[PDB]
Amino acid sequence: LQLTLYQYKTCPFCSKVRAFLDFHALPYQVVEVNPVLRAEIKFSSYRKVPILVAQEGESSQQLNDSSVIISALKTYLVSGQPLEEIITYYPAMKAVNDQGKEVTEFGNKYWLMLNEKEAQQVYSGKEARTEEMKWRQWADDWLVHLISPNVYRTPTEALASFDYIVREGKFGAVEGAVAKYMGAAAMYLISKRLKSRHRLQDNVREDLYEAADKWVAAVGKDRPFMGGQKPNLADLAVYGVLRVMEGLDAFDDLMQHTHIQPWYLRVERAITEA
Amino acid sequence: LQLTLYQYKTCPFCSKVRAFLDFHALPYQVVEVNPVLRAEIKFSSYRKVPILVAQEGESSQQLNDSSVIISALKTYLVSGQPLEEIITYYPAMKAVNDQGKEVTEFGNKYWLMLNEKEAQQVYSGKEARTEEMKWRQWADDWLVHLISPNVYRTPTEALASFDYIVREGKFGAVEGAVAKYMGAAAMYLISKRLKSRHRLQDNVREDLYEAADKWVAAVGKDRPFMGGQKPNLADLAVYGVLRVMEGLDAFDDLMQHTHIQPWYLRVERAITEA
Ligand code: HEM
Ligand code: HEM
Ligand SMILES: N[C@@H](CCC(=O)N[C@@H](CS)C(=O)NCC(=O)O)C(=O)O
Ligand SMILES: N[C@@H](CCC(=O)N[C@@H](CS)C(=O)NCC(=O)O)C(=O)O
Ligand SMILES: [Cl-]
Ligand SMILES: [Cl-]
Repeated sequence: LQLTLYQYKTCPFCSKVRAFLDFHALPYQVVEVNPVLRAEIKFSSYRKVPILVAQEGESSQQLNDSSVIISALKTYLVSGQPLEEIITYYPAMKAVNDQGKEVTEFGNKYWLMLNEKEAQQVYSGKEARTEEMKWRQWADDWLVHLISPNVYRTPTEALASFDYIVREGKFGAVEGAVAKYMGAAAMYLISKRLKSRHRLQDNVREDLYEAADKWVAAVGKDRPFMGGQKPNLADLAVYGVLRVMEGLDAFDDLMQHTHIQPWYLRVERAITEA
Repeated sequence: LQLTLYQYKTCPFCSKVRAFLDFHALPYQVVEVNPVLRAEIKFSSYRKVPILVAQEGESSQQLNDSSVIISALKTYLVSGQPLEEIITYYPAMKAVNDQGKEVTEFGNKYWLMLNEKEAQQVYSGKEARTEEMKWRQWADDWLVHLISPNVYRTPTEALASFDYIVREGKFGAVEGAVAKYMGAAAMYLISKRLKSRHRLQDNVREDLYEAADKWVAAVGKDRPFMGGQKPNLADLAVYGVLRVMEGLDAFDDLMQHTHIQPWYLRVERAITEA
């Protein structure tokens, strides 16, 4: 079972997949995608990264949405059911936007295709299962929208972030130097629109802190992670989403004003412990 | 198990719920919602119809999306699992539109929460299960978008349709006479935009006929319905969606130019046979 992950390292959707693979000690290779030319992805009719192709010797299936990848792989790890059949339970649902745009959403994306035995094996608590589902969705429908406006809220942070983008990702020597400044400028302005369009407070940091408190509160003081003893897909989701900011001002702020660090480090070490 | 269905009779989403309840001979009461004032719905924080509240003596849960209602009730009929727990597996997923609008989608909406035994009892064929899921989604992400532009493509049909709307539904004597003309006018013009926005051919009828052929072809000549022996959620979905046009020109056209009538009548009589 060989796994190749096409990604943008500092992109939350990819950080999520990595968090999951890292925690389930699954071996995988990563091919960094050039965000400008995206050549390493020209082979996939699915135009968004991350994309992960799994290979079983001769067989090979392409898993697309980041949450779908995680769900497919996860149910795979517990049910053993052939992966070529599992991605079938996460159908790509095309539909024309109310604005006339073709959009694809993946059905059942946050639901592990498990049977009674299997479920009990990973949740042991019917409500615990619908819970990660709810927070998994929360992670990328709310938490991620707090990143850009936060890591690009100031021209300095903007440059810091895009610098961290060019260094980390795959940019030619030239498309990098340029991209840092054009990029930070673009993103600084664009994040302004995102700040607005997503109904964020004027003080973007406060939406981040609140989100964090909401999460720690949800985790509660009766358990290490939402997954209880060990982290479940929800812990990995929030963590995966938040990590992308490691090294940036927003992250230190987040850590210094929210009581979320203990949970965060707990997941980080739960992961490093392969 | 008392069921109350709040609806707009001629509305496809409601026609779908009725097709399902009708087929599973489930007793239910319907309270027609006044599309203008919507007073009979003022009690629900969920602002779309259909809505169906189920009551078990003292207990009572509100099922919201039309497909969610069908999926909840259906898994309920086969698993016997308490309905208050089942609606839990169809979480309401809020998210801010790319246009900045708060939108709610229901997770797992096309998936019956069944275990191995149960599934074999209703599908007997792993692929047969993912199949209705695919067509269920097809029914309301494509088929329904063919209705308005078809039953409102002409000022005459427009009036015919809205006449059938005021008569059928709940409109005061006055808000009815007015609504027929204001309504038909509005819908005639609005359907034009829908025709465009949804990428329909200029000859709106052709999109309908093609959709129908696609469906009959899908069903094939080796089985009465997609559900095979009896209809499954997919047959009820397409049927439920198409019925809304019964009595209108588009429906007769649909019936006279597509080879879909035999399947249609099969579902209709399958239903009348309580
Ligand atoms: C190369 C490094 C990249 C990074 C670090 C990055 C980072 C992010 C982040 C943090 C978000 C969430 C912020 C928000 O939605 O307000 C986001 C969203 C998004 N990104 Fe990227 N991105 C990258 C490249 C790209 C590229 C090249 C494209 C276009 C081809 C792209 C398209 C999008 C889209 C469409 C969304 C919104 C997805 C959704 O609605 O959930 N991103 N990206
Ligand atoms: C009273 C009788 C009504 C009937 C017969 C009716 C019929 C329909 C039909 C046939 C469609 C699908 C056509 C298309 O999407 O192009 C539709 C969609 C829709 N209707 Fe109604 N409708 C009614 C009332 C209303 C009212 C009062 C509202 C607003 C409060 C409403 C809001 C919508 C919306 C938002 C959609 C699109 C849903 C989606 O994206 O799947 N409808 N309606
Ligand atoms: N919901 C998707 C997100 C896909 C996405 O937005 N990916 C971006 C990179 S951050 C992309 O490749 N952009 C292509 C596009 O949106 O056209 C997932 O979880 O994988
Ligand atoms: N996808 C929903 C459709 C809900 C819907 O569009 N309902 C319309 C009537 S056709 C409504 O009540 N409109 C409220 C709104 O969209 O604001 C379902 O299957 O129940
Ligand atoms: Cl592209
Ligand atoms: Cl309203």
